[PDB]
Amino acid sequence: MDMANQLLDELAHGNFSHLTLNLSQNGREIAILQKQLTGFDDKQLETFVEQHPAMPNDTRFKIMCTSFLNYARDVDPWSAWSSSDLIFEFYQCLINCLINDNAPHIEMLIPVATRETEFIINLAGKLDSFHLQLHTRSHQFLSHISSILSRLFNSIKPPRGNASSTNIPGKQRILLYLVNKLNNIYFRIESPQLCSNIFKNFQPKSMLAHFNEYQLDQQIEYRYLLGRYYLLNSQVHNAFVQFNEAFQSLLNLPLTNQAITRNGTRILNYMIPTGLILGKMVKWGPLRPFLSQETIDNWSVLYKHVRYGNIQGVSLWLRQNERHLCARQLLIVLLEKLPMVTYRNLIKTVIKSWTTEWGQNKLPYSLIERVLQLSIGPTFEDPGAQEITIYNGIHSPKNVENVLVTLINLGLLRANCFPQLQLCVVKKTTMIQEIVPPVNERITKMFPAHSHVLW
Amino acid sequence: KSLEEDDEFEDFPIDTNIWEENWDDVEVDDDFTNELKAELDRYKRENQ
Amino acid sequence: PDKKKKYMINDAKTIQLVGPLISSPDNLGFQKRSHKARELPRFLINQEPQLEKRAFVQDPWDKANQEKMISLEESIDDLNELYETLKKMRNTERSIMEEKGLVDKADSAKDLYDAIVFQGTCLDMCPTFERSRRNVEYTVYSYEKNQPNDKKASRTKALKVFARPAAAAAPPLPSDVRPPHILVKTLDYIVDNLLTTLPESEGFLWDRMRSIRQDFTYQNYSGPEAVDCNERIVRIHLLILHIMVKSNVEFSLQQELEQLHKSLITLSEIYDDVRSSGGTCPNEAEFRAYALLSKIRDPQYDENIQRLPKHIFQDKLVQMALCFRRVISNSAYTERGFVKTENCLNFYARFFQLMQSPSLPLLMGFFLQMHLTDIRFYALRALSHTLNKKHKPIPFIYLENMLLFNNRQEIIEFCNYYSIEIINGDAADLKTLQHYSHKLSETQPLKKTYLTCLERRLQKTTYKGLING
Repeated sequence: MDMANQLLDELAHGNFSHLTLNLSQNGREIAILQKQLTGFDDKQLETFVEQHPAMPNDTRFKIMCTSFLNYARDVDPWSAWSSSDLIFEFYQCLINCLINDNAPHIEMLIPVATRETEFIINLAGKLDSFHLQLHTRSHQFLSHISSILSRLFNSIKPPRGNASSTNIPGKQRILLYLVNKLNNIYFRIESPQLCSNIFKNFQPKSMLAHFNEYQLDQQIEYRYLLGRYYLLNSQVHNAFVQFNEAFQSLLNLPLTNQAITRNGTRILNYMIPTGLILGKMVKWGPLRPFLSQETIDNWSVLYKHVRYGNIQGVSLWLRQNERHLCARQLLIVLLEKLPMVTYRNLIKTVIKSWTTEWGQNKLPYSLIERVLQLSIGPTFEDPGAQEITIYNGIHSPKNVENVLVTLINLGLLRANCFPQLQLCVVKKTTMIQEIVPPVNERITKMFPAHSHVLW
Repeated sequence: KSLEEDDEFEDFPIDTNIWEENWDDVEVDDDFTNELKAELDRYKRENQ
Repeated sequence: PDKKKKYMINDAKTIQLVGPLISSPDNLGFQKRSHKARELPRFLINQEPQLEKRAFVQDPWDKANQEKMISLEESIDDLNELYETLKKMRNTERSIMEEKGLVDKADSAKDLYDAIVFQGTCLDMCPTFERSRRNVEYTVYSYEKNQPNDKKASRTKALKVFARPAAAAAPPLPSDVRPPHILVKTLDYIVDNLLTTLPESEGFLWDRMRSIRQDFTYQNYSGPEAVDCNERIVRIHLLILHIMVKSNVEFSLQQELEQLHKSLITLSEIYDDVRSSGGTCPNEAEFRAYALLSKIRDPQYDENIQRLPKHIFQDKLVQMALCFRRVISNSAYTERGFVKTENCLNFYARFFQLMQSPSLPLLMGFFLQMHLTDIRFYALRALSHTLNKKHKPIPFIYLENMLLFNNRQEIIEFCNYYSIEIINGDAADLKTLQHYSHKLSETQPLKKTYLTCLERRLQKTTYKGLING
């Protein structure tokens, strides 16, 4: 039997059972096809498609069918590189068949395209790892895929304001799927800022009235990537609400698979430090299934240092954790934004025993310098610290006023300061929260985040 | 190994209060805090 | 065009290393077939700049023709005759070099499937043709003449101008572009001869250093010479920033800082490509640090630095720059299009402590001086929010030590610029500060300034020593 003629019959009628680049699914059929297609030249393969009786009269669809015959004829299963031109050519031809919303068989093709997208992404990473041997630039393959998926994303149009039916076309059903695949790629090629256009144009293209109408797994991953994108731009609160909702939604998933535990862990790796910057600390109970005891112990040490105002302990903790923190883009933001929460707690204790207990309204700078001496410890100027570091070069006990000024400007300390009297005055009261309000409320009121529920 | 340590979510076949209400009220005597209170005592005693 | 077709790597050891698509294709009926070599897909074309030195090669006719232009420059005493005859020769030269395949035809920019590896062959610091042109156009700097009263540009002193799109509608010829070792030679000449002519030569040097970097990009060259030239040019920019501000000579900090930034971007790209190839660049850490100071509030650069190797990240210079980015951060920094972020330090006091460290590299300090006014504004803005309504004005002595103003006149002019009322001639009534942004809407920024301690350090060294490290 002429299996090429059989294949084209299937493709012409939207039966794509065998239209796949995955030989672990397609192998025996492709092998038979390769044997039978051997001997026919490119123009002959093209003609087989052009003249096939039921073939949709669509240029891009025939290009795609022909591209697959070429692939089947010339594929070398022993060499992923040698076969790659056929594989990536066909994939591009396949996605091109989705650009027109009224393309032939587009609805049957949507599942094919997602299936093949997962295949080609994996193959692209494989080949990109050999870029030096292949004389290609870093991420050239996977970046080519991002461009293809980007053109597809741009072709998805929003619903007509007065649509005649509720039908969710395939391109809309995979809108968030595509957003996440594309943004994941941009993160993997180490260009996360390319997510900007994707994030910006996601909601305008969506036909669904509520973000919660998408699959919950796609929601969670979206919030995960959006939270990371925010955190890359140091927008801590904007990131927090996404990580926090991402974990909440995940807790609402049945833990059918281990990958869900590990995905929850991925969220917590960012939700914990993000919340800490905002003055929030987790209850480990609901987190036990997703974190090892050691990771809990580790974040609990940092919790202790921040909670009680030990700047030196925070810096030591960041120093010890530097490598993996850099890998998750967490070191700088924590280095920068943990201090003032730690300072707040430092002077919180000071004001508690000094004002609330001992009834002293005035804070002499000399006192706070002594407190900072204990909290900061060593500095770039001090002996034994010949070389400047991000851990000894930022915080100094000498800059009492500066610390207090920023605490007051962030709204974490309600106080007046007298530079020529070298003291700051708090309100004479027994209620500590009147002088040092709850951190999270203050920060979140100064930096209101966008609606945690996107829409 | 790479799929389990990478920050990218893993694929899986598709089918509550987690935050301390407040940590300013829940006060636990800490080592660093003990030395801080001691420094407040020493400062209070050395200064009128 | 019909350049020779390019084919995919069919090397055997490569194929074996990359591996197969499936484990046992024969089990599924596949037979090892001798597939004919197929051409390289468009998306796998590699236009990555050259990373390694290549032997200098010059076409024999090109060499003889440039020697002829030199001989005519020496023999034709008339100024306009030289330029007219050299213009004729250039017309002949273009079509000739086109036919040789050594310059893209000016007919149309062609697909990058067929790109020419362009090699510059100008062995002077300025092409002979340009010298004769700028002679006619009276755009020869005094620095480019053997004698001051000369009208002809000197072959030994003239420096190629940055090519502007207004001119050069057609691609530059090899004779227009200096090869890497001549670009090094040219920068060597600047460092040895022209640094001391600053500040007066700022427009000259700025333009000529732009041209050096441009010639490298004409040749798509990211080799060692391009790194070295961009590195030392960055340093010259940093030196210029201080010299121009100290002297009070009117200049465009904007244009200096733009090209400084663009040069750092170039360096970051080369450092990346070199890392991808397994090489290394010894000065990378220094210029990653400078890059961290070019956009001191842009989180993108904190992102990029956190993914570099440990030895780069932990380099004292990168550590110093990171400290500065941290003390400078401010949750109240205000500017159209800047998003404020949480819990920033606004450690202005620490900033001025670090600016005074003798461990601060001087050229880094020069870069950080760009932010003196901004940091000072937000220091006073923050401090004023802590003062009660009836608090006395803050004496100048206090703010001068706190913000390290150079003298009383500077803090007076500062308060005047931001309409901070001055009481008793020696005090600042901070409550009268009504601005919440360092950038005033309807007036130009306050002039850039400097720190006395960094000027004093500069006077203790040489410009040349600073540029060479």
